[PDB]
Formats: sequence, structure tokens, C-alpha cells
Amino acid sequence: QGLGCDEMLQGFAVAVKMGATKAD
Repeated sequence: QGLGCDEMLQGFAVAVKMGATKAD
């Protein structure tokens, strides 16, 4: 995996959970 549909989605889930940018 890298940054497809689920990987990019996880980048937003971790970013919104951390609170820094679009992907954290």
C-alpha cells in the first residue's frame, strides 16, 4: 500500500485526529 483510496483516507483520519494539516 502507499497512498491510494484507503491510504489517503487514513491520512485524513490521522490528520484530523492529530490536528496539524491535511495528512499527519
